[PDB]
Amino acid sequence: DKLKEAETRAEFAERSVTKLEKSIDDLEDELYAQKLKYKAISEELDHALNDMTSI
Amino acid sequence: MDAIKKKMQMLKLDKENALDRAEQAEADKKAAEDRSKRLEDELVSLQKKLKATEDEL
Repeated sequence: DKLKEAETRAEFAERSVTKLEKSIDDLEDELYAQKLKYKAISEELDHALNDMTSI
Repeated sequence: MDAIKKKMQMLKLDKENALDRAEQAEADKKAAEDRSKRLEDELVSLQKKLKATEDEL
């Protein structure tokens, strides 16, 4: 029928959506983890300089 | 980082130790030199008293 040639696509986009959603969820999470690590490193450098601030 | 901070702490601890030893040595040296100059004055006074006793003799 004409149904299947589109239903084939209808189901097809389901796995597409699932892959995209899980991938983007992982991407944002790891990106935020990296941003937090970079913020930690920058704060470490600056506040280590300022905890020194000569002795 | 972290280990750099440890190195910074260590490089100041020995500085404090050296400064403390320097202060102690300065105090000891000054006291010893003051005692030595006092003994110099004592020797001069003893020479003067010897001279006066020789005059009386």
